[PDB]
Amino acid sequence: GFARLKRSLLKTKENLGSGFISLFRGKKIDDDLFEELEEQLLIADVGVETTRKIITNLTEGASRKQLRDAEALYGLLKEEMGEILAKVDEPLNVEGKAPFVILMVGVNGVGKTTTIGKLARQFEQQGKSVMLAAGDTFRAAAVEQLQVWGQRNNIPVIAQHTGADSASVIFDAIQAAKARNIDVLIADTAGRLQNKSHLMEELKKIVRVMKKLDVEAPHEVMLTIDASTGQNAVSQAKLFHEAVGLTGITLTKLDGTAKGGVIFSVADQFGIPIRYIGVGERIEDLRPFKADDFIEALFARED
Amino acid sequence: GFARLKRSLLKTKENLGSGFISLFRGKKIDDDLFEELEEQLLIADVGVETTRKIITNLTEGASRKQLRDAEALYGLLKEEMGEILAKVDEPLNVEGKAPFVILMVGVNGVGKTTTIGKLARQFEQQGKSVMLAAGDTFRAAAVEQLQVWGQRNNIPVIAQHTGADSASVIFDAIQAAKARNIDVLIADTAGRLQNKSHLMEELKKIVRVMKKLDVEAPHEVMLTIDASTGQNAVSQAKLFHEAVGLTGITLTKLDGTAKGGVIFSVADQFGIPIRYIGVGERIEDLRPFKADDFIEALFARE
Ligand SMILES: COC(=O)c1cccc2[nH]ccc12
Ligand SMILES: COC(=O)c1cccc2[nH]ccc12
Ligand SMILES: COC(=O)c1cccc2[nH]ccc12
Ligand SMILES: COC(=O)c1cccc2[nH]ccc12
Ligand SMILES: [N+]
Ligand SMILES: [N+]
Ligand code: NA
Repeated sequence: GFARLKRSLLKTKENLGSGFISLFRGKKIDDDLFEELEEQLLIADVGVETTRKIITNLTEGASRKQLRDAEALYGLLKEEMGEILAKVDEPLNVEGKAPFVILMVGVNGVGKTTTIGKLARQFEQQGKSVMLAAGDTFRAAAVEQLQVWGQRNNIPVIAQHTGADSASVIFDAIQAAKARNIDVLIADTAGRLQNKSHLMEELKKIVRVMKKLDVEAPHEVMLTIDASTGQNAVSQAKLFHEAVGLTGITLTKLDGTAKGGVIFSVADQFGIPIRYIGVGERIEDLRPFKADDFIEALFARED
Repeated sequence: GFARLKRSLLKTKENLGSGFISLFRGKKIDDDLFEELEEQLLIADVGVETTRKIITNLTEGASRKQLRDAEALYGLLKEEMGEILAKVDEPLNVEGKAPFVILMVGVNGVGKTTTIGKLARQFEQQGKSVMLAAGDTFRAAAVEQLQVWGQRNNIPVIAQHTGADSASVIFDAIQAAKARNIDVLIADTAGRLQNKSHLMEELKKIVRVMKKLDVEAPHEVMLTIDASTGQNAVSQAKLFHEAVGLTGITLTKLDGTAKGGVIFSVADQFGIPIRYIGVGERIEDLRPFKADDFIEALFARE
């Protein structure tokens, strides 16, 4: 519930949300204050451009409202930062397709594989049938890990030999899922970053091949990024958004990091819906993102 | 988006907003349709006159564009109902007064006392000093409760003996608030249901006595009404508005009632800013009313 969400964000709340209260207590609204607040936002990984927007809007709103007390900045900041997250607060709906195809993109080692498993279990718990495609075809250990997980959870995993063509594996998986009236297909992909131009090509190849079987596929292109990696997450988002058309973002490992500010940078810089946030180890701790619950937990205060 | 507001509005969305979607599915635009729509608005507690206005504008707007599929009324209805709420979209500003005096009026048992406490905590979290006046002077248990609350929250509460003259308590509270550099004074009042002319004269007396200390007081005359009381909320607004001039409204208990559509009747009939809506038990759940947020949650497909 909500109480677990608050507890999971305590390290980010040191600096953001309720963490602002001690910064404002008894201060004057002046440049020294906005400079300290700028610094605190940047340290939290909110990012130069998004921080500049927040500070600018706050400065203007403070003047317009003729505020006297720095404590009164808290509500204006909660509105400003809430608005950033509200603009990307569109939940993923996987209903009504045969299969709904999720193309999972992102670097290796940011919770991409974990997210695939948790989403698969959530959809199954909802009464949907799920299939996986082991599209990261040149990493033999990762394929075998998806297969073993599929074998442990009674979920089919389509896979070919090491070095198979990723687009062919995923083509075969869509074909299989359509014939078995599978509700949701979740397709892994390679996450090696060196060749940006290569990445755009392998992903564009995957998408084109998909569309030979279903012009609507992929129905979702989901990036996974790790919030504890700070601005590396922002740069990955930039890379994959320019590389392929993203329609959804999952941000993992929000719990236990003081770098939870990166969600605001991702929301503001890209405007792509944030579908899920990972706030713990449990299957259900991959939460459908709710901007309002998120903001309330971050800004929760009991004074 | 707006997941928490959608849930607080779940019962209201059965009849309004997204609840229109099933009503229009696959229908043609004709008299039967507008009749079905009028019925659903009335069931949603939008009120006879406000419903007639909506249906009128919708009809003519539908003929002009020669619309045929009832599905196309949805966007027009969202505009019409959004315009109604946008007219009372104006957040309360309490800055710059010494003190800013809020006179809290309404009947007992509609969230008036809860609203006082939530506002007080919000203003103190904003860096303001707050004081309360226990003006509901013949209800000894209500007064003592307010005092105990003030003691728990380190907020002063001005009170006199049971049966004291409410105008005297509030006069003394303004005097104390001015001496103590209080930023916001929130004055409770009686909300007993019998002898409504009696209560109205008491309120006018309170206002006249306040003005002995500050002719701008009360800076806000706030009605509290409970959305679960449906059209009784509208009749309460009319009564209190006629006796003293309301300047703001707080509509409580939107969560869990199917009659949240009464907000449109309140907005349309009086044109008084709705400052706050109560959408849950938390201090933060007394939310500043933002009309576009409310419409989006109501009319959202998802
Ligand atoms: C909870 O962690 C997982 O879901 C998981 C762990 C190890 C391998 C996995 N492969 C897919 C999900 C998964
Ligand atoms: C076996 O055929 C495939 O896996 C395949 C892969 C990529 C494009 C394709 N087009 C037809 C089959 C096919
Ligand atoms: C925050 O809740 C209240 O406003 C409240 C709860 C219980 C008793 C109260 N008395 C005044 C406010 C109040
Ligand atoms: C205790 O209240 C007063 O002293 C009082 C009440 C109503 C009108 C008043 N005018 C001057 C004092 C006063
Ligand atoms: N009172
Ligand atoms: N009293
Ligand atoms: Na959302």
